[PDB]
This record gives sequence, structure tokens and C-alpha cells, in this order.
Amino acid sequence: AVNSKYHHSCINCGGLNTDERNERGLPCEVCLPEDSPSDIYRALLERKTLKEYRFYHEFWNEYEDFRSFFKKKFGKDLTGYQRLWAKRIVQGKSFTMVAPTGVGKTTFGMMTALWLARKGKKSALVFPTVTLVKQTLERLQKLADEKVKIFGFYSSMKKEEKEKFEKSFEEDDYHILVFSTQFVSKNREKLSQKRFDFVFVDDVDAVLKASRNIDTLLMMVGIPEEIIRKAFSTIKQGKIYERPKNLKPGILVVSSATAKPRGIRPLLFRDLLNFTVGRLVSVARNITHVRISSRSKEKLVELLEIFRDGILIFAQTEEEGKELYEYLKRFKFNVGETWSEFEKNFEDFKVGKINILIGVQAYYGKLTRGVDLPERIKYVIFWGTPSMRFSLELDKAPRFVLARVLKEMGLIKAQENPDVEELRKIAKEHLTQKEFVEKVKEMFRGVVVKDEDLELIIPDVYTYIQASGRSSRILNGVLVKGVSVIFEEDEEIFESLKTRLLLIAEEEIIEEAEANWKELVHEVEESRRRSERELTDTSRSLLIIVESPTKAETLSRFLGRASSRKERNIIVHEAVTGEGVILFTATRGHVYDLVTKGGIHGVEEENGKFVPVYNSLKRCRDCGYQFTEDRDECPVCSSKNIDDKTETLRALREISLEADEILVATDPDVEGEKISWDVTQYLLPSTRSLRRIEMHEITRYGFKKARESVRFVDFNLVKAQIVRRVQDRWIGFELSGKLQKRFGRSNLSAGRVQSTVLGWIVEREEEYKKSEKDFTLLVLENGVNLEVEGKIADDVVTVVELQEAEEEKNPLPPYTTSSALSEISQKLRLGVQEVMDILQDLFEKGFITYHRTDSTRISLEGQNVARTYLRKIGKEDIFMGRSWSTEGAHEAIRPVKPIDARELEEMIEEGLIADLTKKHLRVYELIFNRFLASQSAAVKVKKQIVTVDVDGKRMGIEQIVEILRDGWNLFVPLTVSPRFEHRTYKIKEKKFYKKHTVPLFTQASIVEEMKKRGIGRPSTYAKIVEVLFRRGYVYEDKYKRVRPTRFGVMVYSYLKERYEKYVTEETTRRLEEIMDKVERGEEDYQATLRLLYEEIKSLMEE
Ligand SMILES: [Zn+2]
Ligand SMILES: [Zn+2]
Ligand SMILES: [Zn+2]
Repeated sequence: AVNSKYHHSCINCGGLNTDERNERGLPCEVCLPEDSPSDIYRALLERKTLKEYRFYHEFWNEYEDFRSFFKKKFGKDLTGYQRLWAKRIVQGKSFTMVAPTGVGKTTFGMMTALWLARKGKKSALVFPTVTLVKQTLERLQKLADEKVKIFGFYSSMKKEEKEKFEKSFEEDDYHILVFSTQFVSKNREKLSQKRFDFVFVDDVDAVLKASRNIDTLLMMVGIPEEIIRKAFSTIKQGKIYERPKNLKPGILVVSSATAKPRGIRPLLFRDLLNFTVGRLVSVARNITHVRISSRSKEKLVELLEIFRDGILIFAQTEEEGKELYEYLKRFKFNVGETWSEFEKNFEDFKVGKINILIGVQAYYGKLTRGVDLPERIKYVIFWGTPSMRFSLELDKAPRFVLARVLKEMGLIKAQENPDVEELRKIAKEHLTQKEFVEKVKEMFRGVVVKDEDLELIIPDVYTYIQASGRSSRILNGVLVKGVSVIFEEDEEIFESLKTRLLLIAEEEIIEEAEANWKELVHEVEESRRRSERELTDTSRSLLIIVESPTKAETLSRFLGRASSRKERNIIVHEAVTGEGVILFTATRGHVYDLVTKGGIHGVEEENGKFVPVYNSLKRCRDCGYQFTEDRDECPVCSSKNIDDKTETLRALREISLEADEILVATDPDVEGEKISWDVTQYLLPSTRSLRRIEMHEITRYGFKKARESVRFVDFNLVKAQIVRRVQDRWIGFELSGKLQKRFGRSNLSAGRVQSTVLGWIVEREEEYKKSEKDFTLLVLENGVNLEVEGKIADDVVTVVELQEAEEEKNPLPPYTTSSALSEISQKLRLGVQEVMDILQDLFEKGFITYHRTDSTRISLEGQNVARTYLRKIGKEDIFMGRSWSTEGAHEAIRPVKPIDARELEEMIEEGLIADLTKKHLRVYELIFNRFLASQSAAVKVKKQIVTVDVDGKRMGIEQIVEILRDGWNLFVPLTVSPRFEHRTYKIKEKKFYKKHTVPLFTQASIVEEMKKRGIGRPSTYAKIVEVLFRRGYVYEDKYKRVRPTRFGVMVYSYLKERYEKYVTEETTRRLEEIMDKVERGEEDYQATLRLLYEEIKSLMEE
């Protein structure tokens, strides 16, 4: 712990508790004075302070009973899925049953109904077919005791049972009633007027077949049609509705929606039961993609001879499908078809009568609405790459083509016009067909331009992912293996497909050389027969907490958002994986912050040591003002519409009860570690299993490598965070007051570093006017311009000495935060803050590595990315992998996937991935090129050193002329220059001036400088500059240089004259150094706090 207080963190009284206690899962000292109590419930009860902890006691107990019961009555222990479901059931919550292929939902429904009836609760079990009713009642009756009233109703019911069921359902206080969906639809009013505690729906689609059934099931727990209609109007509007707080409904549990949840009705579940009926989208895949270079039917024969059984062939059209069908029929392969005898051959393949199924992209994917058995399909063969093809003529041209062409050429800026209208608008301004197709082949990167027959081929990656996916799912708890083979000869098509497959599914496609058919086939078959065996289940449920919604979005993009429980302030998404369930949600910022109320500006002091005091953050959703103090309205605009992180915290504590294991996934810096602790400490009394993962990339790889590096919270980082926060708080408050009493305004000083930097700017203005040395620029004939000492007047430049030399130039190291901010904000007309934001969205959308790094280090994986990209662009002979550094916390800012900017633009305009402005693309382009340059070979250049005489003065100038050998200059342009000859160059024009030796600052220059002096950190740079701007201390001029204003000069003059100690560069650097030492556990937390306090105490007297 870090010895600090959190205002609502008591598990039992709901009030203030210390970090150190929550860490041990204890209630506050008020609730329980004892140091180390033996049993928490017992001790709370003894002292009569037992309040909310009861809830948890009763929870755990009432669960462990269930489990026990389940383990007794049934074979063995609960599976992870059923465990999560159980834990949700004792809370009385309603939900969808998201799970893979038949994990046993009916078993859980049965044992739930049994365990409930054991107390006295009445439940209902609904099934689509009338046979499932029979079977379920069968299985029920033999395991249920005499105390359980069991009835049934279906098609082939009797002549006195049909009425028996009705009278008993009318009066006789039943326990468990098993019936069809038909009965629900038919006897709506009868059920609607009855109240069930548990309702289990096996097939949601059958019951969602009618709109009345929604209101029926809703009225089967005790909800009037008034709330239903009100909620209906609200969902007809387009926003959310809220349930009356005075409602207690039963437990409705349903399975996953097969078809898309079409209609307006299901939204009533979102408001009355707080659960969304989702569909089962599983992205869990174990597929190996191999590519063969030639469409030779001999290769296909050999392959089929290896695979032998359960093969699925896909053809471009039906013509080549039939052709291949005939060729294989002749060669004595047991084969079937989809276009002629669909069902026959399909089910004959399902049984085993057929070894090879040949279909089309259009026939199979639209007629397989029947079954699609996964335990049979091992191999998928693609006879050509699935793709959409367009025509490249003046006519027959789509929208996006003419769009990307004209927008870049001349006609379009950013606009949308009717297609044929656009054709008729370019029908006059274009030149030729040749020039058109050339513009297409030059502009469009990432696709295939068949200029031969005038065609554009775009590989359909989605279709490939689906079709390939048909060979690998989860069966009997086992993620079985599958091989996907592609027969493609055109290198452009294959490369396109591979890039977009890496972009969406992050899956690699290998070559026939690096693939052993025997081994692969073996893995496939063996995993199959491993799934055939009797299952033992080790699936666990997992909760993952991150801080920003964007991370959660892109996480849901590769984990798959099946369903989403809305829990107070937050929206927890759930996904199915091969290792179990996986829940993830976003905090939306920080949770706790330093209080302003008491002590020394929030920091209290007891027993010689300092104790930080935090309270939950509140953000007005209207004006945007943030605060810590507990108020009902916004302290500024007096509005009640606020966001309260305490609600978020409570919600998290609620979710943490379902999950077996929890992982906090905040950014890998001090800030993130602080947040992670604020959360883990709060949750720790509730859940025993809490750990930390640091994701440097937001991709499947970043996540996997994060989980391999799981750990507990590092308290030195928390301590560091705290120390800096306290310095900014104390120094900021004191200096800001001292300025309140001098310049009127209230808030002015955010800290010490800010002031230091401002000093740099202010005094830079003074040492800029003194560097004013007179100069003169000379435009030369048959050459470039030349810069020489002022006041020249001979109009004749002579050449005296002239020599040349070859040199090998290494590239610049990869971007760090300072470097990135500087160069990117310089090359673009953007501020460092804008750049920083773009970087943040870039990392959080899983496109680059962590954007806050002070290391240039690069791993084998990064070098690997560079390597594969160079091998993709052909120039792989210029690859030179460089680690760049061994001393490194994280890597440098680099791309995560070998995809350049142009390809990204292509995928964006196409619609694969979205949400990237032009600026995002440009910044990414800079990062990418810098990284590859850093991974490219050294450029060998020839430069010359020309000594020229100008009016009695010898001046030498060195310039690059020839690039004798390429390297990294392909990504980062290396400027050449016209040669000087040993003659006499005459001056054309003399532009006299006096530009200063020591120039002014720019934002880039400032970041560079404070990096160069040891002031600030990667997370603070841009924020610092922006703050300087927002406080009016500084402005930008014509050529965008940073200049101090009146106010800034006044402020730094005052501060330097009076408080020179707390603004001096030496002091700031010494403090940065010492705190950075605290971060590494080298300097003492409490001691540096003592120091800061001791200088503050001195300041509070001036
Ligand atoms: Zn501790
Ligand atoms: Zn308490
Ligand atoms: Zn407000």
C-alpha cells in the first residue's frame, strides 16, 4: 500500500477506509477496531457494526451451497460458464446464456429449477420443440424428490392431463412446469397473470417469433403493460428508459439469438431486466493458412490424397466448380456438389458417405442455413481467392474509384455526388482510358489493378475468414485445428489478401515450402479425436478493466462483442474464448483524486508521515467541470446531470462477484499504475483474485504477451505518481495564491516545471535580440543560394578549393515521445498537443506501440515487422534489424502491423476499418517511415566541400550531391544538391538581412529542449506547452515561433525576483531526478514528501 485514504471504500459501512485495510480486504477501523480479526462477519456481528457486509456473506454462502448441491446431485463440479451463471442467479439477475457448442444449458436450467424449488421457488422451463419437453421432464422426474410438483404440456398430451395441467396451473401451487413455446404463444393471458421466479428459455428465436410473447414473458415475472408501453415510447424515440426503483422481478434466462434480434420489442429486456439478447459471434479460431502457387489439379489431387477425408472446396464461379467436380469424379474421389443435389450430397457428407464437398462462394454460403457440421469439416480449399471485381472503363466504374482518383488529382476536395452523375462530371475533365487506368494503378495501393482486361480485383477478406472459419470452432471444450489452403498464382492478389487478413484477423498465411502436410493433418485429426473423448473442463471466467472506451472498442473488435450488460455508469461487454468467458469494461478516466478540503491542501499528516486523501471524481456532463467534493449539483452551473465515478466503482464491485479472476489493463506508465491501484484496492475486499497486465499494443498479440507478463501492482510507481501529484498540488496552490495577490486572477500556476519553461521562453526573447548578426543571402547563377556574413557588394563569388568524399550515413533512431512530437509537429502545421492526441487515438486503436516512451529500444518482433514489410515491397536486401537500445522500459513508437499509410487509406475508403482522419494517416505515415528508415541499411553518399572566396573572405560549404548507394533514404527523403565546379559563379540577387544566431523557440524546439535539460516526462510535454498557451503566457506569430506575452513576462519577472528558488532549472531538474529515483525504488517516498513539505512551509511565509 501507500498509506492513503479513500472516501467510500469500506465494504461494510460504505464510508472512508485506508488503502492498507482494503488491501487486506478489511472494513474500516470504525466498523472493526481490531488489527487482524479472525473472521470478518463474526467480528462485525460481535461488535454490532454489521451492515452491508451481510450482502456479501449471504452471497458467498448462498453460492457455496448451490455449488455443493450441484456437485452432490449431479456428476461433478460446475463448469466455468455454469459457475458464472450460478453466481448471477443468486443475485437474481437476468441474462443471455452466451456459450459455445452445447456446454449444457438445459442441465443448468434443470439444476437451477431444482435448487430453487428446494427452497420453495416456482420455475418454468420453455422449449421450442414438443419433444424437448418430453425429454426434459423425463430427466427431471427421476432426479426430483416427492416435494417437487412437476407437470408438463405438449402436442401428444392426454385427454385428462391437458385439463389437469390447466386446473393445477390455475390453483394448485406447482413447482416446475415444462411446456413448449406454442403454449406460450397460445395461452398468453393465462401465463401473463401468473408470477414466476425463474424462467428458462432454451430457444429464444422460437419465442421471439411473435411480438406478443415479449410482453407475455415480461408479465410472467410481474410487470404491468404501463411500464412496457412507456418504455416502448422511449425506445421508439431513440434513447434509454429507466425502470421504477420499486420493482422486484424474477429470473429470466435465455440462450443466444440465432437470427439477428430484429424488431423493437427486445429493447424491453434492456430496461426491465437489464440484459440484451445477443447473437453468438465466436471469433475463436485455430486455423493454419497455406498458399500454393499454381492452380494445378495434380497439386489438388496430391493434397486431397493427404487430407483424405472431410474436405471443402470453394470455386470462383459454378463453371469451374463443375469443371473441378468432373475432374475429381473421374480421378475416383468420393465427391459431392451443392448446385445440383444440395441436400443429398450435403448430408451424405455429414454422415461420411462423401469425403469431398465442392461448392461456390454464392451457392454454399446461402444454402447452408440448415446445419453446417463443424466436427466433420477439417480442411478448406480455395480454388482462387474470393474477391469482388469491378470494371476500369469510362463507364462501368464504381464510386470509390473515381472518388480516390479525382479527389487526389483535381476535381474533388471532399464531396459525395450521384454515381452516374460523377461519371458524367469526369466525362469531360478526364483525358484518356490509358491515363485513367494509369492513375488507378498509381493511386490505388493495397489492391490489384488488372490493366490487361481493364479490371479491379478486391480480395473479399470477410468471406475468406468465414469460409476458412468453417474448419475450426470449439467442440467439447476443445478448439479443434483446421487448415485453409489457397490456390493463387497472382502475387498482387495474394499480397492484398494477406495484408487485409493481417489487418482484420491478425492471421498469417504461409507458403507451401514452410508447411508440412503430414504434421498439419496430424494435428487436425488428433485434436478432433481429442474432442471426441470425454470432456473435463477448465474454462474460467475473466474480467478485464481498462480506462478508456476506445481500448474497449478495439478490444471488442478482436474478442467479439456477443452481449453487453449495462451496469450503472458502465457497459461491460462479454466474449467467448477457448479458455472460457471474458468480460471487459471501461472506467472512462481516473476514479479517485486528491481532496481539496482538509490538511495541507488535501494531504494529511499523522505520526510524522504524510497521508494522501482521495475522493471519487465527478464530471458535469453539461459544462464539463470536474470536482471531488460530494455535492448533488455541479458547483459551477448548478446542474444535477453529473457522472460519478463512485457509481462506476460500485458497479465494478458488483461485476467482480461473477468473475473468477480479474485483470487491470491500464496504460503501462505511472498514471496507469495509480489508476490500477485505486481500483484493485477498492475491489480487493470483494474479490480475492486481482492482478495487473500491461498492454503495449492493443492487438491479440499485445494482449497475449501482456497475459504472459501478469503481475501484482508495483507500489513504487504508485508512490512516484503520488509524489508528483502532491508537488503539483502544493507548489501549484501556493504559487497560484501568491499570484492571486499580484495579478488578480485565481488559477495561474499548475506547477514548478511550467514556470521554469516559461522562464526559458521569456529570457530567450532577450538573448535572441543580442544574437543579431548582420548577414546576406546570395542567389547564384547556375547554382543554389549561399549565406554569408553581412554587407557584401562585389557580385562575384570565386571558387578556390574543391574536394569530394564518399561517406556512409546511418539513419535516425525510431521515434520516442520527444522526437515524435518535435519532428511531426514541425513537418506538419500542428501543435504538440494535437500530435499527442493523434498518437493516443493511434495507440488506442491498435495501430502503433505505446506512444509514451523515452526508449528507442526495438524487439525482434518489431524488426520482424520491418523485415516482412520490406519482403512485401521487394526491397528486403536493404533490411538491417537494429535493437537500437538495451536499456528500455518499453519500445519506441512504431507500427504494430506491416501496413503503410496508403494501404490504410485504401482499407478506410473501402470500409474495412474506419475512424481515421487524414491527419491520423499522415502522423502514422511519419511514424512508419521513421521506423523503417531506422530498420533500413546505411545509405552511402558522396558529398563535396567547396571553399569559396567572397569579397576577401574564405568560406567553406559542405553539401551532398550524389547518393551512390540507397538504403533508408527510400522512406525518408535525402536531399541532394547541384554540384559546384572550380569556376567563378556570379551573384544574381543579394538579400541583405540580420538573422539571429540563437533563434526563438517553437513548440517542437521547446519539447526538444526540456528533453535535453531533463525537465518533464513523455506524459507531460505537450500538456505543458498547451498550458503555457491557455494561461495567455505565450503566443505564436507569423512563422509560428513561440513568443512570451505581456502577462507572461510580468509573471516570470515577479517569480524570478521573489521566488527564484521554486522556478530555478537546477531545482526542477533535481526534483525530477529524485522523484524518478522514487519510481525505481531508490529514493524514499515519505522522505521526499517531507522535503516538498519543508520547502512549501518556507514558501507559505513570503
Ligand atoms: Zn500494502
Ligand atoms: Zn466501515
Ligand atoms: Zn456543470
